[PDB]
Amino acid sequence: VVIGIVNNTVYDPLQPELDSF
Amino acid sequence: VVIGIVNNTVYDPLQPELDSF
Ligand SMILES: *[C@@H]1O[C@H](CO)[C@@H](O[C@@H]2O[C@H](CO)[C@@H](O)[C@H](O)[C@H]2NC(C)=O)[C@H](O)[C@H]1NC(C)=O
Ligand SMILES: *[C@@H]1O[C@H](CO)[C@@H](O[C@@H]2O[C@H](CO)[C@@H](O)[C@H](O)[C@H]2NC(C)=O)[C@H](O)[C@H]1NC(C)=O
Ligand SMILES: *[C@@H]1O[C@H](CO)[C@@H](O)[C@H](O)[C@H]1NC(C)=O
Ligand SMILES: *[C@@H]1O[C@H](CO)[C@@H](O)[C@H](O)[C@H]1NC(C)=O
Repeated sequence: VVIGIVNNTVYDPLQPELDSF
Repeated sequence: VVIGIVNNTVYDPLQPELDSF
């Protein structure tokens, strides 16, 4: 529904921590 | 690079929970 959008990967800080657990 | 700085243990809220898990 948004116009002029782009694609890029946002980083979750919890994701590397929980993956390291 | 900052001036007038001090040292204190800033606290992650994830760290106790993930360490308990
Ligand atoms: C941004 O990401 C979306 C989601 O991956 C892309 O949409 C998909 O594009 C592929 C390739 O054309 C299609 O096979 C999928 O069916 C599309 N999905 C949807 C929900 O439309 C989109 O093309 C990407 N845009 C850019 C500019 O990279
Ligand atoms: C604040 O903390 C930093 C990091 O531990 C201290 O810097 C270290 O101090 C020791 C002791 O003099 C040195 O052996 C290290 O080489 C220092 N490390 C760095 C990266 O500089 C700093 O002294 C502390 N400051 C105060 C006021 O407590
Ligand atoms: C910017 O304008 C061009 C046409 O010159 C168009 O193709 C493009 O989709 C526009 N992009 C945005 C973000 O408005
Ligand atoms: C405050 O002033 C004193 C001199 O009166 C100086 O020695 C000290 O480093 C200064 N501290 C800060 C944080 O500016």
